[PDB]
Amino acid sequence: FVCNTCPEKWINFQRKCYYFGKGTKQWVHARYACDDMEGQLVSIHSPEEQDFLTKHASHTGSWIGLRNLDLKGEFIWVDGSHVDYSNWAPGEPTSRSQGEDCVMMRGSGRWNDAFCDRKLGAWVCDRLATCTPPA
Repeated sequence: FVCNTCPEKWINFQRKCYYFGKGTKQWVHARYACDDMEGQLVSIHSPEEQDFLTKHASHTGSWIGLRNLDLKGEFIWVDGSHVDYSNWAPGEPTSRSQGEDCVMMRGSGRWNDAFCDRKLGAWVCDRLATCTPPA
């Protein structure tokens, strides 16, 4: 059993599928775009997953599945997972909004807090990879 099979217009990495979305859309507005295309906004859990994303990343920044609910201070991924791997930029995560503050990836791959209503050029979708029959 291996997971290399990817859907149309999606790139494989380990056991995940990544869609490098393009188009002027705000955070929650790109979050729902992932859903319709049978996935979710990218959950970054390893330095390897990050460097792959840094490789295919956009020059003008990309949206990622990280959102704040300060009422805790901390951040949560869209898949319900907490923050393991952290690629914060200098000063980050200092909420550039109090509470609800979404996270975006730069060209450098470095995360920074951004206003929930920022109209960004790109976003990164992700789903698990479709499995392989036995050898």
